[PDB]
Amino acid sequence: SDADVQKQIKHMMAFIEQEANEKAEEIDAKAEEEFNIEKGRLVQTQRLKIMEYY
Amino acid sequence: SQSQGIQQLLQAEKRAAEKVSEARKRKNRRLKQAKEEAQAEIEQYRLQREKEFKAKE
Amino acid sequence: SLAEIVKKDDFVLDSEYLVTLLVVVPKLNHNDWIKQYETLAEMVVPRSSNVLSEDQDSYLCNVTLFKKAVDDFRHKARENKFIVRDFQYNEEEMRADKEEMNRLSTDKK
Repeated sequence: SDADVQKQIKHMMAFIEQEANEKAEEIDAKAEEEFNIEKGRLVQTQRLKIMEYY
Repeated sequence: SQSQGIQQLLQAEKRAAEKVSEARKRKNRRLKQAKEEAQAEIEQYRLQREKEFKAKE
Repeated sequence: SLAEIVKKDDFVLDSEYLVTLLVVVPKLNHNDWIKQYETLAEMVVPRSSNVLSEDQDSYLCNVTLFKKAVDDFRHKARENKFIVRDFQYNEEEMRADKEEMNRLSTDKK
């Protein structure tokens, strides 16, 4: 029994590391979204104020 | 001893936490980058509007 | 009350993908449970069982495992007549029982 249980879990535990890597890739997708959102909000708000001044 | 199996659980969780933490660090760095790149682009727009305003003057 | 026996070193907690379950078994059936419990779900490590204590009828053990295992494990535990008692190191509750034990036994006197 015990040796087969050790081999089985040593295979299966890799899916936990894979799903954590996918969670990290989702946090990086949120990084790309929030970059574009923050840059858009800042640039458009100030571009309009600069335009109105001139 | 149970440390055989317990350290395999903790190893997968520590690896998982490292990947998630590294992505969270990148997320914070990207938010700072958005401020820096926005600050550059609004000044470039102001400089273009200034050159146009000086030409109209 | 679990306040008689529980200590932090027997538990794996405070984790995104890890859980501790707690299960009671009769003292004769414990000799089968020691192997059978690892069959109740996938995503269970070998030697995941830490015993907290025995008594005149039974044993209680912590089982350490990944989060995907737990609902299959608990349902198959109930199917095999093993009894769930998931006291996941409730430090506030063990301290409250100790405080009321010392207080009530003093205050009655």
